[PDB]
Order: sequence, then C-alpha cells, then structure tokens
Amino acid sequence: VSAEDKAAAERSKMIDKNLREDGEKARRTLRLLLLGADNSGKSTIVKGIFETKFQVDKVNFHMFDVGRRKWIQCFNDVTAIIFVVDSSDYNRLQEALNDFKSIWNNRWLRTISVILFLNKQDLLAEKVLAGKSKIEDYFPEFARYTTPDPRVTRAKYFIRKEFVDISTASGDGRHICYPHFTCVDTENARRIFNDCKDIILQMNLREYNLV
Amino acid sequence: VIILTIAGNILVIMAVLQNATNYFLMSLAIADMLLGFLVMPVSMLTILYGYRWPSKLCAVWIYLDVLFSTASIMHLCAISLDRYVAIQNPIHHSRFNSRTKAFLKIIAVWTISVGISMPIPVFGLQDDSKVFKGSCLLADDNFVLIGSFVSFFIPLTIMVITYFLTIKSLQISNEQKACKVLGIVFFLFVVMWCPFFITNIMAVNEDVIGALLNVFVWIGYLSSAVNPLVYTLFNKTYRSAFSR
Amino acid sequence: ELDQLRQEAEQLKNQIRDARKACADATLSQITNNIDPVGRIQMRTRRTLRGHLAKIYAMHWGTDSRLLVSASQDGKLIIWDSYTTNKVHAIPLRSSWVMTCAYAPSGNYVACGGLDNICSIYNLKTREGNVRVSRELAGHTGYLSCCRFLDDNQIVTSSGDTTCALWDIETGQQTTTFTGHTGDVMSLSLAPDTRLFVSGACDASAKLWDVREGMCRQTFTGHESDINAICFFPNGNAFATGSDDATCRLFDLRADQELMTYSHDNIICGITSVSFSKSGRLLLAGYDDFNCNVWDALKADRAGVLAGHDNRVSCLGVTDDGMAVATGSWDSFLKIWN
Amino acid sequence: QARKLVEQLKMEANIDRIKVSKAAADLMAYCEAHAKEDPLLTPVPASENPF
Amino acid sequence: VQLVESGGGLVQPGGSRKLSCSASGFAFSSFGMHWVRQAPEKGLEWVAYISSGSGTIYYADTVKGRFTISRDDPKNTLFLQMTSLRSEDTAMYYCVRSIYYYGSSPFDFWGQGTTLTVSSDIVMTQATSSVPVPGESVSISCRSSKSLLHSNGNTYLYWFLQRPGQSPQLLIYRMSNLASGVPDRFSGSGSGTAFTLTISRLEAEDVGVYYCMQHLEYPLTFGAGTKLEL
Ligand SMILES: COc1cc(CCNCc2ccccc2O)c(OC)cc1C#N
Repeated sequence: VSAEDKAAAERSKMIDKNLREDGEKARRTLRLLLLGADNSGKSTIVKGIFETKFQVDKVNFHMFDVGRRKWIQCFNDVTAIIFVVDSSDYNRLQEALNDFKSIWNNRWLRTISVILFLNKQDLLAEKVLAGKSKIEDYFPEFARYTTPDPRVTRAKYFIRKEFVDISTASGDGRHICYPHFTCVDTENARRIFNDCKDIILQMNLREYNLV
Repeated sequence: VIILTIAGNILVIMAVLQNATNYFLMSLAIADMLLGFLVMPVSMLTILYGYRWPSKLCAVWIYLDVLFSTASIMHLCAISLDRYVAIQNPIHHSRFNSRTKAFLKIIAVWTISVGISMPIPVFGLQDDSKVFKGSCLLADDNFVLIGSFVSFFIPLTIMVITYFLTIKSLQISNEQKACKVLGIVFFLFVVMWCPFFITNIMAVNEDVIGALLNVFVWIGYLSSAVNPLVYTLFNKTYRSAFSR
Repeated sequence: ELDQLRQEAEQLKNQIRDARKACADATLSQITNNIDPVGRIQMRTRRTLRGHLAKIYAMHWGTDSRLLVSASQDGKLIIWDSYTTNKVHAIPLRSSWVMTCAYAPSGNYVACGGLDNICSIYNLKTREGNVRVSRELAGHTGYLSCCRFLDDNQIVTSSGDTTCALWDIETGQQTTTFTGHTGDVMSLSLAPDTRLFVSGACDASAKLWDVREGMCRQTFTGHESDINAICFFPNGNAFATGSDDATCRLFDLRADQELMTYSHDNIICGITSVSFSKSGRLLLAGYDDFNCNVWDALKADRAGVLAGHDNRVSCLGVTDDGMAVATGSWDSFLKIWN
Repeated sequence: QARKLVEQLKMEANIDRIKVSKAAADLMAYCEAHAKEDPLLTPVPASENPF
Repeated sequence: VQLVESGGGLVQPGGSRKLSCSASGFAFSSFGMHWVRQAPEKGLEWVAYISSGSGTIYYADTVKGRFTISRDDPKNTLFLQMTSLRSEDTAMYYCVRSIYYYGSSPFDFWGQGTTLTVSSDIVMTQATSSVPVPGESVSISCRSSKSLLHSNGNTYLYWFLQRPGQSPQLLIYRMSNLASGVPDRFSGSGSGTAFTLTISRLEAEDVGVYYCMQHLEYPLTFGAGTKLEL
C-alpha cells in the first residue's frame, strides 16, 4: 500500500472508535411507545412526532407518540407498549376492544408486552351512581355476571375482565398484559417502573435456561 | 462412562442459540471433554493392572488431571454468581453487559487453573518420592491439605451462600419452575462431589479406604459427565435440536 | 347526478377492458419456447461491511459504482468504499427514524427523510472539511417512503399521504404535485431518459406519471395486496413489481397489459425489493425468509438462491457496471456478492 | 369529484395500442443482443474481476 | 481559512527556539499538519509531518533527533521545537494542511511563512531553469528517478506554482485532476518516468516558479523548479 492508503485506514479506525462510544451511551436508556385513540387523555398520564423524557431512581425513560399498519414495523425493539383507554363512554367500548384485538395479534409485535390504563374511573362512578344510563343496554351478558358501593366494583371488574379475556385467548405465554385503574393520580411513573422491571426479569429467566 | 461423557460433550458443543452466555457453556463442555479424552483411559488401565504402572508419564499425568478438575468447578462458581445478579436487580444487570464480559470471565477462570497446577510437575519430576509410592499416588500431607482447601473449601462456601440468597429472592408460575430447577441442580452437584474430598481430608483398614477411593473417583468422573446435560436440557430449542 | 356518473364510469371500464383484450393474440411463454436456458449460477459472498448497531433500511450505489451510502435506525448514515471496505464519511442525523436514502448523480449531495415528514439534503464537497445541511425541504403531511435525485437541483418525493411532489432545491418550494392515489405510496422508480416515472401504492395499482405536464397517463392493476417495490427494464418499456402475495409481475407499456407472473407454491412470504441485471435477463428478489432468489426473466424458472443473512432483507442494489450486487438486512450486516 | 374521475377515464380511454407479439419480440431481441457484456450472467476471470 | 505563524528572528548558534502556528475558520482536528522550509538560494525542502490525532510522526534525515513536533486540538495551534541549531538552518518555514481520504486533495492550503536566521531517495530533476515567453502555449517537463505508477493505477505527482513574494499554491494533483479555483486552461499529461505540464493562452500574472513533487513515499522530495519570464 502507498502512503495515502495508510492514512485512509487510520481515518477509518478513528471513525469506528467514535461509533462504539455512541452505541454504549445509547444502550443505557429505556424506550416506550404510547397509544390511545381520542377522548382518552393520553397526555395527562405523566403530568410530525412528539416526545417526552423522564426519570425515576436513576433510570432514564423515553416516550414516543405520533398524530397505522405501515409505520408500525419500526417499533419492534421497544421494551413495552402503553395503551390508554377511556372508561366513561359506553358507545365506543366495542371500538376500543377491536383496536386492542388488532394490536395484540399483530405480526411484528408478537413478543412485546402491553400495559393498560383505564382512565376516568370517577366519571364511571358518577355515571353508574346516577342510574340514567345502564350497562345492560349495551352489553347483554352483564346481567348474569356476578362479582367474584358494590355496584361500582362489579361494573369495573366486568370492564377489566373482558380485556383480560381478549388477552388470554391466544398469547402462547411469551408476553402478558398488566391492567391498571388510573384516576388526578400522581404516581404513574412508579407503576411503569415496576412493570418494566418485571418484564426484564422474565426475559432474564428465559435466557438462563431455567425456563 | 467414557462413551456417555464424550457423546454428551460433543453433541452439546455441535448444537451450540449463540447468546452472549452459551460461550461459557461451550467452554465448560470443552474442559469436560478434555478430562474424558486423556484421564479416563489411563485410570481404566490402572484398575485393570491392579494398581500396576505399565515413569516419565506418571508425574506429568497427576498435574494434567489437577488442572482439569480445578477449572471445571471454578466454571460453576462463575455461573452461580452471575445468575444471582440477574435476579436481585435485573435493570442494572442489563445496563452493564457489553458482549465482552464472556471473554473476561473465560480468561480469568483459565488463568487461575494453570497457576494452582504449576507446582505439582516441578516438585514431582525432582523427587519421585512424592509422586510414586509403584502406585503413582500423591504423598505429601501439607500440599494435599492446602490444595484441597483452595480447590474445594472456598467454592462450597460461595455456592451455598449464593443458592440461599437466590432462592430467598425469587419468593408466579415461571418462578415455581425456576425454584424447582435450582434445587435439583444444587442437590445433584453436592451429592456427586463431596465424598471424595471429605474422605481425603479426613485421612491425612487401608484396603477399605483404597476401595472407597476407587469408587469415589469414578463417581467424580460421572459428575463430570452429567454436568452438560442438565444445564441445557430444560430449554425447548435445545431438545428440538438434539432430536434432529 | 350520481346515477349518470356511476353508469358512465362502469361503461368506460368495460370499454377499456374490451379494447385491451383485443390485442393479446399470443402469450409470452409461447413465443420464447425455443430458447436455450440459463442453467445454474452460483455467487459466493465476496465482502461483508460491518459497523452498524441496528437494522439497515436503505442503500444506493454511486454513479462511479465504487462507493455507496447506507442509513440505519441508530440515527447515522455511513459512506463506504467497496474495494477496501473503508469508511470515507460518518454523518449523524437529527432524527433517529429514517426510511429512505439517495446519492446524487454527480456525487456532491446525499438526501434522507423518514417518520418526521421532512427531506433533508447534505452537501459533501465543501471547504473546512465538514458535512453540513444545505436545505430542509418540508410541506408533506405524512411520512416519506422514497426519494430519487433528478439533477443537482430537482427531487421527486413520495409520501404516505397519497401524493408525490417535484421540488426545486434552490427556492425550496414544490413546483408540481401528482394526485389520484387512494392509499399510501410505497415505491418510486425513475426512467433512463428521466422524462417519465412509475409509482406503486397500497391499493394494488401502479401508475405511469409524466414529469413536465404533471398528469397521470396509465394505470395498471393485477395484484391481490399492497405493493412494496418497483423497477424499470433497462430498455425503458417494461417494469416489474413485487407485493405481499409472494409473487412478482412484469407489466408492459405499449401493450398496456400484464405479461408474466413469477410465483412458487413453497414461498408464501411477501417481497421487499426487486432489481434487474445490466442486460435484462436475470431478475433478483428479496423475501422475508432471510434469503434472496434469482429468476430467469423470460421463462419464469428459478435459477439460483443467495442465503447469507439471518433476518429479513430490506434493500437490494445492482451497480451500473453490473460487476456486483449488494443486499442489506436487519442483522446489521450488508454483504457484496459477485 | 365524479366529474373529474370520468374526465380522467375518458382522457385515458383513447390511447394507441399494439399486439403482444411485437412487444414480446422486441423484449427478447434486446435481451439477446447485449448478452456478451453481462458479467453476472457469464463468469469472468479472477484477474479481470475487481473484487 | 486562515493560517498564522509567530516566531523567528536572529538566533545565536546552539540556541533553542519554538515556532507556533494558529489555524482558524476550519476544523483543525480532522486535517494533518506538515512543516516545509525554503532556503534563500535553494528550492523548497520537506522538514516534518504530524498525523491527525498524533498517531504517526515522521522526520527528515537532516533534522532527525534535534526537532520535536506537537499539536493541541483545544488551542488550535501547531508547535515546532528546535534545539542545537547550526549555520545552514537559516530559512523560511511554511505551515501546510493535508487531509487523506478516497478522492481527497492534499496540500490544498499554505500558511504565511516566517524568517529564522542564525549568526533510496527518489531524485527528480527538471532540465529547463528559465524559459522566455502572452498568447503563446508553454510546456514544462519534470523527469523521475523511478516509475511513480502504483499497482492500483494511481500515479502520485503534484505541481505547485509560486508567484513573486507569495506563498506557493496547488495547481494539479495526481498529474491529471485540477484543484478548485484554478482556470481550465492549465492541463496535465504523463507517462511512467516522464511528466509534462502544458499551459495555453498564457496571460499576465501567470509568471512564476513551478515545482514538481512526488508523494509516492517518504521523505517527499521537491524538484529544482523552472522560472518563467516575459
Ligand atoms: C488426586 O488429588 C486431587 C484430585 C483432584 C481432582 C480429581 N479428579 C477426579 C475427581 C474426583 C472427585 C470429584 C471430582 C473429580 O473431577 C483435585 O481437584 C481439586 C485435587 C486433588 C488434590 N490434592
């Protein structure tokens, strides 16, 4: 090789050394993804593309939410998905169930775990305590369901149960859902922290051949 | 015993799923395969010759075997420790992992193994009194006590403490499948390794002790053979590859 | 009002089908029967260029055919030298998400865009030994899926809001917008003359667009699902498309109708790229089974298979000389075959 | 919108067409006239090959 | 871009002096600096080279062991330390910047020179010293000791033109390519061991001295040079 080729090889080596450091620094953060249709309040859980960034106990989190079959292949390395649903409207609950069914049984997200967030439980309380609108009108099977004011507890347990039923029909045990009943609540970061810790724990158990 | 050991080590190495951990499994399999290839054929002849020695090959043989056995158990101690840090706090364990840790752990275990076995050949070559007593069996009480203490009295204490802490930390079905597996592994290891070293540290009817020593060193060889199977037999993909 | 419009549209569609079904007297596979086949060809990987830390989404050969760009999801663009496997330049992007890439025909500019709806242009040959942005072209509504350089001052871009546009770089504003698509536009291919270009969308129909006038010319529909890639025969009078039905098709311009379909019973996965050879006989294709196939374009009989990756293949490129072929993948390693 | 749609279809309706024999013949003639230059189809010597 | 050199002046023999050069308006870290000194009655002679990041250092045989070269990226400065001076070191030193990558052009910019006065090898020679000549084409030929054509097919030859009382500037790199900001009239043609530079439609202010330099291997050796007069 001549002199120029050795100088060019030196330049390439320096380029690579910089790339490695950037990669490790990138590797020290945890990323998420946020989904919710409308009239759900996605922005008020932790109070082209937008993004936030927070921290708890010296761990750094990143959020991503856009404003959908084609760009969803990009997000198949994130640690967990977040799914925010409303709980006071009875007209659109079937639409939210169908949307959850389409996300849960996708082809590129077959191993990504979901976190749920059922919002506005106090509005549910007031709307069910007034008695003007009944759940039996929209869901026929609600009349026979009995819980395992008691009315609010029965109703919310029914609403949570149908989502978990969609979840356990065919999952294969490689990923799971983590329901929650979020209200003005100020502890929405500790819950995500604990659930992400548990997710990584199950991953480590799976890698060490114990399971 | 020889056929089973060689076949298990060979099949596991060929199948290996190239995660950042299983290089450690291949290394352990290599050490076990090495002990079977050289140590098993010799010891077999000695039992047949009724303690006869069918010279320059004696002293070297005693050292070679010590280096292998020491590396094997050292590998088990390295695995246990790592496993504990992956269950107490998983996030900070996924932080510090740069796919280069395996190279560091492999170099560290092998380095310690050569140093402990470095002394036996030099001493044995000079004074055959230590090596051959025409039985080619070690004699020195002081060295035996020191060697047994370093090889088997530090790892037992480490492994026992780590097992208690991990089983305490794990306590909701996958956790019920992990607890069972850890218990099985620990029980098999201790009941297959303890008797020989216990008896040897106890001594220093000579026929009784000699026959016991024969049976127990063969039990140790059997444990060397069983190690690789149980570690990779609980994974489904390993089973499918093995059947294919 | 509505009744007359629906009836007229139906009558015209029937008229068009009747007219285009009067020309097909003989198929293609019945004309090229007595032709010596290709045989069997074998290509061994000659190089592998490593250094990315995530998936690879794009690639483009230089006009010289010795250099190439490659864009990754880690937010960085790398320019490689194929002969010595050295990195000439490293560029860090503002936004980590990127789905496209291009190399200017002269060699002074590169361009890239992604899930942020902005197409940014970088200038290479400057004083100070830097690589800094020249323009940031904006005005789309959805993400960008493909962009091809026309001159040192014109670009054509295809977005995900069912539209294509022609930008003049200096001023910064569009000069022409092509409309009529009903789904996201996924692929864009230019012509060797650079006066027409074809586009492929997610409603299973490809179109032939004119550049100066700005109006659709012909529409072809023969697929069962969305289309993910498109090319152009080296002659400029035919093009091949690939879809999610795990099948390829060769449409013709003057005859207006499809000519041949390439498909296998064993393969059921969708295609992600397509390319021709320098003469026009071979036709490469990249699937989701982590391997590529080679089709004899005049007989529809397979000829060879390349299998050096572990994850699906994203982009496939052929050099102007035709000396080698480079295929990208999600395993972070793109090799060079000869 | 239907007016624009049917106007587009009517503009697309009148276009020149040719038989398929000629198009396929031209395709195969071009593919055959430039066969001696393709380096991927026909093998080449290692010294001549750049890679 | 701006290159400035501070130092020099009358120095007693055996004394130690330091030359500092500061560069601004460009990224100093990427480029690799070079040191060139010109004798009062002699042609330019290469002195020392420092690689980017201080990875590699090369020195001339004459100044080997008594000259130290160091650079600071944060201060954007280049320093040459000289000790045990002699009588034949009276000269002018010029700061040069070169960047190496495929398709790149080295020795593009030359810094202002300074004055310091005290109290095997490829041999390249040009037969013509002075040529008398506007509107008439001129030809300059530089001979080479050995063939400069490498296995890759790249021949390393550089032509530099220096105007009276001015720093030399790059004209042609690799004997074919033309440097940026240079008029199209200048042309370069060559063969192994024989190189000719042809200029047509010659105009005023083109008068100067032309030097041919080979970059095939260290140490780099400059040509005797040719002087053009009206
Ligand atoms: C003969 O003396 C020794 C032998 C060994 C290893 C024997 N290898 C067979 C064997 C037996 C029981 C259990 C496992 C085995 O692998 C040894 O390891 C530290 C130390 C000494 C001493 N002093």
